[PDB]
Amino acid sequence: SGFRKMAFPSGKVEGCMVQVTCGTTTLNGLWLDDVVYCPRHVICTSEDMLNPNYEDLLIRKSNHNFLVQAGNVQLRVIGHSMQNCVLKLKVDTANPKTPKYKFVRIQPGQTFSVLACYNGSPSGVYQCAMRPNFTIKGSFLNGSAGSVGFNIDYDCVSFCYMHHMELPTGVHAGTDLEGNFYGPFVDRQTAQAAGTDTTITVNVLAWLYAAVINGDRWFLNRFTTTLNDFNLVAMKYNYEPLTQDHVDILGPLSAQTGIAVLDMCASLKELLQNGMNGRTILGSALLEDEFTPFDVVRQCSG
Amino acid sequence: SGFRKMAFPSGKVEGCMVQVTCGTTTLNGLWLDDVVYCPRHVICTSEDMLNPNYEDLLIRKSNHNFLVQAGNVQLRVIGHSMQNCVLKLKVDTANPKTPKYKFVRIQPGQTFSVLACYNGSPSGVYQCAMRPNFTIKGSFLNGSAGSVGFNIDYDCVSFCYMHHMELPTGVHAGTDLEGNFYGPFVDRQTAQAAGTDTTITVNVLAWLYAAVINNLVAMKYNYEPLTQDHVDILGPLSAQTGIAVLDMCASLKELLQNGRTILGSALLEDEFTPFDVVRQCSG
Amino acid sequence: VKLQAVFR
Amino acid sequence: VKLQAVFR
Repeated sequence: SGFRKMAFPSGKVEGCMVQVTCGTTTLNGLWLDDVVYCPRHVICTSEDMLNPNYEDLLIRKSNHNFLVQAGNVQLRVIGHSMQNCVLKLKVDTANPKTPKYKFVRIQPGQTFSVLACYNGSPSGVYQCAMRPNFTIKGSFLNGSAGSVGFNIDYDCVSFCYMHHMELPTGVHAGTDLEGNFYGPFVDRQTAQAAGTDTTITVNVLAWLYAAVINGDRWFLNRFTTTLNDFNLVAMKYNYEPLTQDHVDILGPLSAQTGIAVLDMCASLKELLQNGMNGRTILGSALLEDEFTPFDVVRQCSG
Repeated sequence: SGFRKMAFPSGKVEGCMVQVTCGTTTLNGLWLDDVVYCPRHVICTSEDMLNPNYEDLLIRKSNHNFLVQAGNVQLRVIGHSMQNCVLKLKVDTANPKTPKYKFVRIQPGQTFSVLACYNGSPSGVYQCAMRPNFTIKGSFLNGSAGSVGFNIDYDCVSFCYMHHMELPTGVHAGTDLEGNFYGPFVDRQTAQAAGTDTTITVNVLAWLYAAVINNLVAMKYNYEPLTQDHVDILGPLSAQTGIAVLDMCASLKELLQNGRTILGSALLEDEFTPFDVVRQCSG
Repeated sequence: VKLQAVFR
Repeated sequence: VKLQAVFR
């Protein structure tokens, strides 16, 4: 019993975190096989990040310019390439703790676990959702960049995130591990602002089902309704429209509880109108949207 | 910038989780040097849960009735003993992935990271407070006992919790790694229930601060008593804001009247210790 | 009040 | 916007 914001164990990722130094610029890098992956603005000085050209900042640079410490050991850079906003340092030494891994591009709505690092040494782990506005409410300081986001299947680490920058609202922007930013952002200190953030509807609906499974039922009613009509009412609290795919993936949780998805939407509606009346759900006083159906099935069943 | 609930990197503890089986009863174990630590009710059976005599049940058993799977490697058990509610299984191989470590019994209020395991496999990590009534608000299913709570200070892994059982309420009790329980709980399926829960005063303060960076009417509102050693600990955090400890203690009252979000929450959050703020915020 | 080993 | 490398 219980429901808690729960990260993947971080061991496998911990064994791949190195620091990358270039000039007096330092951040974290991802050591998989004989390649380290890191954010490219490591090649930047403080003096040349208002408006940089990376394709030459790299031609201006040499293997020997790249320092990679893997705890005690230094790693010899025998090659470098750039692919979008990430650097790929080839190194003389395959990571002997390399786990099974894929690289994946996740959707707005999907969760991952973030191993936060400083100077290549891992600091802490926490669960994050990719917001609809393609940012994440993370907890990062100076030297957090190259910290990665991941999901583990059994023993397969899928890397979906690498960390670059902090928007001026306290939320975070990064790339996949092919270096393509999530959302319309770019790695330079020009004026950027996130598109206004929607709520992850399906996620809150999975989070209600999670609360039923742990006892809290008070927010339920005999009211059912029409997807289109619940949508018309969601579009009025900044909820993303809920698709017919979104209903399908709640299918399992709707089964285990006997509460039909449409019925839970009417439960969501009546919450948004009247609020929680100084009540709690799963220990929270507001509707939590950073929990995927999978997140919840993973905790609540076996 | 940003403030989130955050567990320690679980890597150094994952290296220590084995599986422990006695007859058909199975749960998680903590392999450190040449010793596996595990809840002692692994020596029980389904028929045998209501009123068990662990000292007779233990006497009936030999080394060879304790099966320890540490990955593939079956560890051969070469010795057994019971300290309060935990077994100790001496084994042939010392754990080569053993980190620096020591056992500690944490106080209510304090937080640790929980590595939820099943069949000796780390499944997930989250952040827990030891509540006043000596429970935790966990996520734990069948097979989860032997799961450990820990903190990492240096790369000394300080183990402070091993899990055993859930209560009717939806919350959890367990022991320090000397097998001594938190609160007045025992390892059997008699009707137990938790004390009524207070709220950790220093932790709701510590959190109030953390917002900015991004006395004792407490008996009335079920907030535990605040102390001198608490306002000496909170010190660093009142200095950083300029808002003195007592200064911040002020804001506390017009809050418990009519206190929409603060750091996302519309309730005072008490599951964050001031050290947990210092680490994340200016640390 | 459940002991959270697996019993078979 | 802040790039979260250390530039010191």
